[PDB]
Amino acid sequence: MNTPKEEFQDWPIVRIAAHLPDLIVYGHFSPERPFMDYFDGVLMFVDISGFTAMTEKFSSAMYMDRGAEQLVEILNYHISAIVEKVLIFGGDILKFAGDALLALWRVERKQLKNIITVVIKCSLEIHGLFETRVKIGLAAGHISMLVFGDETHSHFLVIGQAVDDVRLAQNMAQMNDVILSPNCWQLCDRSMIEIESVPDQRAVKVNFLKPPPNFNFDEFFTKCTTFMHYYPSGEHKNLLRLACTLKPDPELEMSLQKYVMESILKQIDNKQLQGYLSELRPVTIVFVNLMFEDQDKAEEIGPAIQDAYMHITSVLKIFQGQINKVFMFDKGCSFLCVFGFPGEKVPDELTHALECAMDIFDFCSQVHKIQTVSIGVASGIVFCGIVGHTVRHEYTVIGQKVNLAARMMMYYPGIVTCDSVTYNGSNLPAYFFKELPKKVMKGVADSGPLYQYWGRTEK
Repeated sequence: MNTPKEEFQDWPIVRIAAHLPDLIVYGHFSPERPFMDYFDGVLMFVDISGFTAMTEKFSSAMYMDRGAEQLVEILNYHISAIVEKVLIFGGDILKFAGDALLALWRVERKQLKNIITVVIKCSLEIHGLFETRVKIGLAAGHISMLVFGDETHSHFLVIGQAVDDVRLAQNMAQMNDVILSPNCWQLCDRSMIEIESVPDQRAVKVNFLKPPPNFNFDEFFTKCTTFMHYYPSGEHKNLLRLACTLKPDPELEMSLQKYVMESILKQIDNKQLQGYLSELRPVTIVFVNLMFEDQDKAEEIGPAIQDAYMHITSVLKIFQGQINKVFMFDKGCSFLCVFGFPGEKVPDELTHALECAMDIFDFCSQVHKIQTVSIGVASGIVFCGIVGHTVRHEYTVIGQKVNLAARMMMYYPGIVTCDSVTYNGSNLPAYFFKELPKKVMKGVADSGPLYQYWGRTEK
């Protein structure tokens, strides 16, 4: 009696799970919104802006109309390597957002110390990939999770001091650096490492991982796997993710698909070509920032984000805008919204982005606990595609206009701002805008004139 090999692990549910972290895939939580949960862990933030900066290189005519294809190929080659390191070291890639990868090692509190060592080693091996670059911030401590959305769509955020800390840490780093948050440094095993102080900060820089003379990392890591719920093991020790082993389960797939864009699900269902979403396309970015007095307290900010989300989604529906990403910044929550800019009725479409931005601004400004709303609007060619590893990847939009809208919302807080392409293209009367002072914006290559969208009336 024969014993044929299994092969089939390519079900729709498995394909969907590539686009999500274990936090969600194995989360099994209520479908009430907002939903909040609380745990501890170690966070890694890998700035890959040095890679995403290649949108400019691949815009050249030299690439003969295959710039998007070449860009996705070379990005996925390098990012895949980073992903594999994270996954092999036991981490959960949470999101590809803000030209960074955010990863989590969720553990009980007593194990933070040893898991930090695992994460430092991982960080150093990541840098080791690109010798002949990236910046890494590490944090540890209390983490909160927020899931928000409606009956068809779901999003999540992780929130809290450790989340604030991990982006602050990475922001202090130079290329090739690993920076620890103050709490990470307080919680770590100091015998493992040599650090130096970072001027005007309580964060530290890892100079070396130099363990004690009898230390054996492989045996240490094996001990640490006791605390890693989903580390692939036994029969499945050859897999990068346990999620590769998911079987059909209609209830679970119904819940997981809500996190994934419909055009992605179309590809997953083999109803559109696998390369259709890798493209340089003209869009309008509407980047919405919501600031809160207490950005670490899920209990306060979670209802506000849910209420904002319900309104945002309703306004986007009217114009098939999409939410590409939601992620945290230092004082609040950012929504990266995307509109088609096909240019079949240029004044009409850019007018719509602007009107949607103002609607969102007006509504979110009256949501309890939202202290400041800021919206940046930029229009132009952007790279779109599914970026990451076969087993862990996400649809992403990258480019100078994404970065411009992001910076506008931070350097011109409390208002709706637009670039020159958007202003000019709208054909709206000029008195609906205000020409703004020029600001030198970190990371922005000469913005052109910027404008406030003042709106229809003098007021």
